[PDB]
Amino acid sequence: METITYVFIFACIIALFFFAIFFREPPRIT
Amino acid sequence: METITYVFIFACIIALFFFAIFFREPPRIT
Amino acid sequence: SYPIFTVRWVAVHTLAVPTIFFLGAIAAMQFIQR
Amino acid sequence: MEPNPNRQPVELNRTSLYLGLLLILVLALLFSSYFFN
Amino acid sequence: MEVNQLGLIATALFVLVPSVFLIILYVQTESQQ
Amino acid sequence: MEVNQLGLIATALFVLVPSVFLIILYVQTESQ
Amino acid sequence: PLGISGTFNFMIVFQAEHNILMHPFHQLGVAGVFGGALFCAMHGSLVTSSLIRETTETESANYGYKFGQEEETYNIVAAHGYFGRLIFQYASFNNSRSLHFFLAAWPVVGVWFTA
Amino acid sequence: GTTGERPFSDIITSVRYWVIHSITIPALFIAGWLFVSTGLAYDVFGTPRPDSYYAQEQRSIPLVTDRFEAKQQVETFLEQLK
Amino acid sequence: ARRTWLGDILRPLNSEYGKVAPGWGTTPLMAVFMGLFLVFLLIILEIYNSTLILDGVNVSWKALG
Amino acid sequence: GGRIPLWIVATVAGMGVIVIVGLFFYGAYAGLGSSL
Amino acid sequence: RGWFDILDDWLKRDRFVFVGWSGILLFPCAYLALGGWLTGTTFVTSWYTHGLASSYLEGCNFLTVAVSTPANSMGHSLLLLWGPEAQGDFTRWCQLGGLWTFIALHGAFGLIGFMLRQFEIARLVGVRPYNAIAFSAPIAVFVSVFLIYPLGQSSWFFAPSFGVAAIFRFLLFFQGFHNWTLNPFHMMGVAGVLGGALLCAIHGATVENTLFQDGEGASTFRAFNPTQAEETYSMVTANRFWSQIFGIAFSNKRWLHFFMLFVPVTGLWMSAIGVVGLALNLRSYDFISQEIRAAEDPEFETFYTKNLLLNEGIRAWMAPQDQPHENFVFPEEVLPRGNAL
Amino acid sequence: DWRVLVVLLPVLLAAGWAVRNILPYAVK
Amino acid sequence: TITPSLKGFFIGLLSGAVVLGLTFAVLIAISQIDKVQR
Amino acid sequence: GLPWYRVHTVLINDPGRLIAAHLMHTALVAGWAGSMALYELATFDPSDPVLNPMWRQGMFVLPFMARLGVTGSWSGWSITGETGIDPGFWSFEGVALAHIVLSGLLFLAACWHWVYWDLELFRDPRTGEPALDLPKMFGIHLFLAGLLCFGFGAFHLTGLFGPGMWVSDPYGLTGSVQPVAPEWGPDGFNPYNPGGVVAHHIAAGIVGIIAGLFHILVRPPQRLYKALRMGNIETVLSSSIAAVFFAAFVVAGTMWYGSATTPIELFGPTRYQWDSSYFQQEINRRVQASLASGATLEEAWSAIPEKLAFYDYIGNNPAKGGLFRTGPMNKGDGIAQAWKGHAVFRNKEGEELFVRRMPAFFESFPVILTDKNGVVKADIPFRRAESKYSFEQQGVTVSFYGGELNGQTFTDPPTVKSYARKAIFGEIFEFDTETLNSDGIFRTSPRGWFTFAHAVFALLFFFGHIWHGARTLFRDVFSGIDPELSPEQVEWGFYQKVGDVTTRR
Ligand code: CLA
Ligand code: CLA
Ligand code: CLA
Ligand code: CLA
Ligand code: CLA
Ligand code: CLA
Ligand SMILES: CC1=C(/C=C/C(C)=C/C=C/C(C)=C/C=C/C=C(C)/C=C/C=C(C)/C=C/C2=C(C)CCCC2(C)C)C(C)(C)CCC1
Ligand SMILES: CC1=C(/C=C/C(C)=C/C=C/C(C)=C/C=C/C=C(C)/C=C/C=C(C)/C=C/C2=C(C)CCCC2(C)C)C(C)(C)CCC1
Ligand SMILES: CCCCCCCCCCCCCCCCCC(=O)O
Ligand SMILES: [Fe+2]
Repeated sequence: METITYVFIFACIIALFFFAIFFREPPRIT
Repeated sequence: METITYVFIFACIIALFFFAIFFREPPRIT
Repeated sequence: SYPIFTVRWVAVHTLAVPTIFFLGAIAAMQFIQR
Repeated sequence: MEPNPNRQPVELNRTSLYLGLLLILVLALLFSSYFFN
Repeated sequence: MEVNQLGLIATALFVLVPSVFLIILYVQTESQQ
Repeated sequence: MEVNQLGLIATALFVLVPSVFLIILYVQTESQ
Repeated sequence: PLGISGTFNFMIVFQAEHNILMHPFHQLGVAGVFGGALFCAMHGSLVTSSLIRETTETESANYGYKFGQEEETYNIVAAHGYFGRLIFQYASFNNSRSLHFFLAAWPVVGVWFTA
Repeated sequence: GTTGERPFSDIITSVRYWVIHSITIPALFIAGWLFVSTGLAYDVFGTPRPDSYYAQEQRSIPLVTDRFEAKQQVETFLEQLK
Repeated sequence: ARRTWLGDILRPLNSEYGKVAPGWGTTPLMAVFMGLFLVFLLIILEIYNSTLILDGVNVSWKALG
Repeated sequence: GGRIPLWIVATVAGMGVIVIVGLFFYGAYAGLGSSL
Repeated sequence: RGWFDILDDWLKRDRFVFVGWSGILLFPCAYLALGGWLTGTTFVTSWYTHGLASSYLEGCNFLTVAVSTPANSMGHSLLLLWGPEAQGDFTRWCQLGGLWTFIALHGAFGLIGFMLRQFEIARLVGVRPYNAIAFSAPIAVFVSVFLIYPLGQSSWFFAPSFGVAAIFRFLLFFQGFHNWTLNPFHMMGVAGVLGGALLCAIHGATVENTLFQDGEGASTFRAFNPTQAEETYSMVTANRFWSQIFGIAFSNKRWLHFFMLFVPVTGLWMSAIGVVGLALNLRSYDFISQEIRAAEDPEFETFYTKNLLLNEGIRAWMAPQDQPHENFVFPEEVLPRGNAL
Repeated sequence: DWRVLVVLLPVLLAAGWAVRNILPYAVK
Repeated sequence: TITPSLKGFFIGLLSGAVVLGLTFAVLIAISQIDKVQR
Repeated sequence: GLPWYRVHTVLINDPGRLIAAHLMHTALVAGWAGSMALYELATFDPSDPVLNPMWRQGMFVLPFMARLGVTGSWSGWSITGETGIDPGFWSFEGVALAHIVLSGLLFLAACWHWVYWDLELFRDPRTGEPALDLPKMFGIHLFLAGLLCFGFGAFHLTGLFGPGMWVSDPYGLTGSVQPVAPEWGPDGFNPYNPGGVVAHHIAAGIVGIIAGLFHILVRPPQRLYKALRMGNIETVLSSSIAAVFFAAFVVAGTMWYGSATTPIELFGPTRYQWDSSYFQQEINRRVQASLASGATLEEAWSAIPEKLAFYDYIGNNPAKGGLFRTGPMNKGDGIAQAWKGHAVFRNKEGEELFVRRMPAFFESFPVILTDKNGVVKADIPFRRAESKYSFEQQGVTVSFYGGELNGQTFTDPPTVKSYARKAIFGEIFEFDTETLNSDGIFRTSPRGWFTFAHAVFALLFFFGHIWHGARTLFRDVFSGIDPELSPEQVEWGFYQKVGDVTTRR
């Protein structure tokens, strides 16, 4: 259970990276 | 631990009753 | 005029005919002795 | 490319909130004995 | 008593995950006006 | 490994509760 | 007993000592409760089947009714037109008062008997 | 309000209705009576008569215990009563 | 709408929306095949059920040799 | 067409059911099924 | 006009009993299921399958007659009249339990026919199909109890027999063998059935006691007109009453009547799931924590342990006669019994 | 066997009786 | 190799076909005589 | 706004985002498969396929990989117990990894189809509106299905280009992955004949290719298009759910009754093998054969393989479980270590007595010993005071032949009773209850859990079918009935034909 938990948390972080980069709020000039 | 869980859920239900009665969405005519 | 024989007539008799027959058979059964 | 026209807002009113919470809490109250076993 | 120790996390997620779903939907309904 | 069994629920709640708080705030920000 | 398994204990002992299942007043209770659930679903489904179109596919039909509106929200003649053909005409209510009195009376009287 | 069949209340208060059914109803009743009083019901359905559940010195049930020989078992049991 | 090379190649396969054959078309032939398949499923069911018993068809584990 | 009054049809039919049903309760105490 | 369309015309004529295309499936199957039950309960024994009398001819009354299940030795045979068991002999077919499969299978196709009729009439009249949808619950109960349940077990023998007392025995079997009262899916069924009856009673009473005075008579039924557009009772006063009596009330008539559909239909669906589990003996029979404690601590006693003793009594005392094919012989000394009784 | 006609006779006779009494209107 | 039960299967199959064919023969007949007037 | 139960209806007229959602679902499912397999690999003990096979260990996807030919681990073991195997890439581990990689690739394609939803392919060239030609899509996909079905049968299952499938002898003793030749005769419809599975896939695949070709080229008849609302994708959902619950009932039944595709070394025995004493008869058959060729009792029973004896034990009967008794069978009765031997009971007059076995229905069962003729000769009494048949009074002993206790005899009543309590369960095994802290209460096997899940899902998908079929045929009144529906259409006799306003009188 503890191995699963550590890998789960790590996998969520990688997913977060994906969204943070490709689905960021785009910076707009104005 | 199981006793705590049973009484916790029960207590949440009683609290929900409070909100549902006193903080309901008010029925409004026509 | 009114028709005599209808789908309704059939549905009614499909049930009524055997009902009376069964009722007679079950009446006779009350006199069976062992 | 135009934005997607099929997007719709979703709603849950307060009464539905109360009904859904009650359902979940009562379900939990019912099944928890069986989960602990 | 010798209960299944996983019954606690099972119960906690069974309550938490659906409840949070409904709260999320309710609060974003209110802030629409 | 003989770990603490309450470790699992502590970790799960540690992640879930704060994360849900933020998600609730973000979603209702988007819908106004 | 004031408890879930205590209730079942009471039911089982009652059956051993009184053969409640073979007692007509309990059989009437079952008819009151099974029939009550039946007619609950029937009435809910017939009114639901005949709601008048007041909304779009993207919103709950419940928003077609507004609390305290004067007009009925379903078409009882259409409900009767469906239910009378499902069985036959005279087995279906067209009088909403008689209908709702029947809904009240069937389970109440069945539960009186089982009590 | 009506689909064109004749009203029931009109039919069952009619003279002709009861001319026919004062015959047909008792006739059907008597037919069903005789179906039983003659013993025919027993033979058609295979239902034991009060003297035919057990053999005289027998308190064993003639229970069918094979699927494909079941027909023959029943027949074997019946011959144990002749 | 966005055109793509793969889309241009697949295009004809999604070009006849709503096109029908007139009247009943092949409906009578479909009915035949449906009926055959019903009998065939009946057979298969009744073999499994041991209501249909066929020579050399031992409906048992003991058919694994 | 409407010759026989329906209240008479109902009384005679009604009595006819009381008879058959009565016979069936009688038979609970006589013969097969009576425990005797 | 093609022949198919002319048959459609005829099937869909407005008559005293609507027929429809669904009628071709419904009417023969329903009448055969019903006729099989009346035939069997009047004339047919259960001697060779069960060691029981079960017909009026044999001396049974309305409470004890049944069409009983086939013998356990038939397994799950379709028991067709022309099949290998009865071999076309009607008499033996009756004695082997064929009327049971006959009723169950015709009954199943009759239930399909009836739900198709609900669809068909709803489409012709122009209403929504919610009465058909609601009827899915009775269907789920029928198939799960009369078909799926015996199919997971050894044979049709253990399905319910079609009779009043025979069903009573089925209830008691489920208590003693499956501890069915402890099953959360049955519990949800109980709540939906008892909840439905409550909704039925409380809604009818509410309407009848919030009526508008729409006529001068002391009999208030006369002051309703099926074509009036006005509501015949006051939702507003009803809502106030219940809000002040109970704390909450309905305010939306549509939700109210959908809820009335929802509660009993859902409850029945839930009970069906539990019975699917019992097909496999996948019971909610025990609580492991309770058993571990009770085995170790002879002073520990709960209503749960008390009820298992009762189940144990049920099983040992009813099994030899209820399962005659097993040839159970329990000498007096092995029967569980409390003191004196 | 003989019991089958004993049973079936009131049926056929009742059927015949209704045939006679109704034939004129069935024609229409 | 045409066993008793295969023979019974065919008996059941023909019986059913007779029942459905007879039923539909009769419904077609009635529908053709007693049409709706439009 | 949309109620919560309708949020996914925004895809109904959006083929690209529908594809994206379907891709995401496919990614999730493939991801589960890889995840489940890795968890099972991390927990599976491969060291004893005799008394600790996969189905005792709560393995669920392991048997499906083994069924189609995946039998070894990169770690060097195989499920048949052979060691030193080299499976190549298609080990359990490689299958799991492939599914995880597949999941990741599907996830990326889901993102692309979600963003680039407005593809011209999805637009009707006449009208400019999103449109899917469902009749032709069906022919395309059916043709593909037929091709894959055929290839699976013709290459994988035959071993022409593939591994074959799991086959065994009738007593589940010697299973292995073997190529299987098609059975084209009537025994191919026998659920227990593996060659029928091969012929099915070849023949049905050809039929699917042909039907597919038909459905690509021939348009639906007008009458059927309109009747089934073939312009409405929800009619496909309705019929597809119907096909799926049909399929789910079939696999539930064949899992429960057994067939060539649900072999007992991968899923455990069936309950019917206990009901019919299937394994006991074969055991007795072999012992009688050893004896009539001059073997000792000890020799005849010692020749019984432990794997066969373990099947003849009610703890492996899948109908002995409970809904909330979780985990592997090992958690209940323990990890089987050894057959103790065949117990033979005799009374003080040397007569052999037989323990009456527990039927699956009974959570508890009394201990009754009979003679060869079914006559009760000993029991464990409940009330002692009028006891006639006690082990103490009848002088019951127990002797063991074969197994760990071979040639031992026990005579002290408490010990003899203790083995008779265990003999109601069939053959007697030594269990390790400490390793898993086993609680002593029977659990069901993967055969039971699979059947339960699939029978329940099938029943629920029947409601889905009714719901979406209703929605398809009554689309026009989903939101309510016509406000201008007049009493003439629903009152009786106005129209000769119900709902047809052209048949007014
Ligand atoms: C809607 C009508 C309906 C339906 C659905 C059923 C359904 C059923 N009945 Mg019931 N039945 C009905 C009407 C119906 N019945 C009527 C009206 C009667 C009174 C006669 C009965 C009397 C009856 C009995 C007495 C029994 C059943 C039984 C059964 C079951 C098996 C049926 C079977 O195997 O069919 C098989 C047949 C078909 C499926 C027909 C398919 C048609 C084929 C494809 C066409 C054949 C082509 C032809 C032969 C070629 C012609 C060539 C020529 C030149 C030679 C099933 C539950 C049995 C039962 O309940 O078991 C317990 C049973 O014993 N039925
Ligand atoms: C508070 C007491 C209570 C309540 C309210 C219930 C309620 C219920 N029980 Mg439980 N039960 C209880 C106590 C109770 N039970 C106890 C103490 C026990 C002992 C353990 C049981 C044992 C028990 C068993 C063994 C079963 C239930 C079942 C059910 C469900 C029945 C659903 C239904 O209507 O079936 C009625 C049947 C149908 C709806 C089927 C279709 C019927 C068709 C439409 C009939 C058409 C008839 C025809 C047209 C006319 C016939 C005419 C003829 C009569 C003359 C329901 C959830 C059943 C269940 O869970 O099923 C899933 C079940 O099998 N109960
Ligand atoms: C030489 C040619 C050949 C051969 C040898 C086979 C061999 C086989 N076929 Mg294939 N088949 C072929 C050609 C062939 N097929 C062709 C050309 C087609 C047309 C594309 C098919 C279509 C086909 C189908 C559709 C099925 C088979 C199945 C089978 C297997 C039958 C044994 C079994 O387990 O049945 C078990 C299955 C049944 C007995 C059918 C059960 C029918 C149920 C009872 C219908 C009612 C369900 C209902 C919704 C239940 C709800 C209520 C319930 C709870 C009571 C066997 C592998 C069956 C299978 O895959 O089994 C796993 C199956 O379902 N075949
Ligand atoms: C790309 C190829 C591919 C391959 C070679 C495999 C191979 C495997 N998978 Mg993976 N899988 C894949 C893609 C693949 N998968 C994808 C895309 C997904 C996401 C959906 C998954 C999800 C998945 C799961 C969830 C699981 C597997 C499992 C497995 C194993 C068992 C397969 C099995 O029993 O299938 C059985 C397949 C069937 C019984 C399919 C029946 C199809 C029906 C009958 C068709 C309906 C009829 C048709 C439409 C029309 C018929 C017309 C006819 C006339 C021809 C095997 C190692 C299992 C495993 O062990 O995981 C570790 C498992 O549990 N896979
Ligand atoms: C088809 C589905 C399927 C099947 C048959 C199995 C089968 C199995 N699994 Mg697997 N598993 C699956 C899916 C499945 N799994 C999935 C999706 C996951 C990811 C979560 C897992 C994860 C998993 C793990 C991690 C483990 C297993 C294990 C096992 C074994 C023990 C199962 C057990 O104790 O169940 C217990 C089942 C229950 C207690 C029933 C649950 C009943 C639900 C909660 C009822 C809910 C009702 C609902 C709330 C009512 C509301 C309705 C209405 C009012 C609105 C068994 C062989 C175990 C094992 O032995 O592995 C080696 C193990 O440790 N499984
Ligand atoms: C391939 C299967 C399939 C597909 C593609 C759909 C698709 C759809 N359904 Mg149907 N449905 C299905 C099966 C399917 N359904 C089955 C089996 C049932 C019976 C249970 C239903 C019953 C049903 C109803 C009653 C309704 C729909 C509706 C809808 C639409 C809206 C769904 C939505 O937004 O849900 C949103 C759902 C959620 C946000 C949360 C659902 C949470 C559930 C309760 C528990 C979670 C399950 C969990 C993830 C595990 C799932 C895996 C499981 C398969 C093992 C959509 C077109 C709705 C509709 O018609 O709108 C017009 C509607 O009212 N469906
Ligand atoms: C099975 C079978 C079949 C069929 C059959 C049939 C179809 C039958 C029917 C039958 C029927 C159809 C019957 C009927 C009966 C009836 C009855 C028997 C009734 C009774 C009643 C009563 C007793 C009542 C009473 C009362 C009361 C109690 C109260 C109120 C009033 C009154 C009067 C109502 C066939 C041939 C195909 C073949 C196979 C088998
Ligand atoms: C991105 C990418 C990648 C990766 C990927 C990954 C990493 C994946 C993963 C995935 C996974 C890892 C997934 C999984 C999934 C899972 C799931 C999907 C689950 C489900 C579950 C469920 C649904 C459950 C349910 C239930 C419960 C809970 C209770 C009991 C009952 C039931 C069973 C119902 C790669 C590298 C390839 C490449 C590139 C890209
Ligand atoms: C779908 C509609 C099905 C209709 C079924 C009607 C069935 C009537 C059949 C009665 C015939 C029984 C003949 C028995 C002869 C059996 C001979 C044999 O088993 O080899
Ligand atoms: Fe109402």
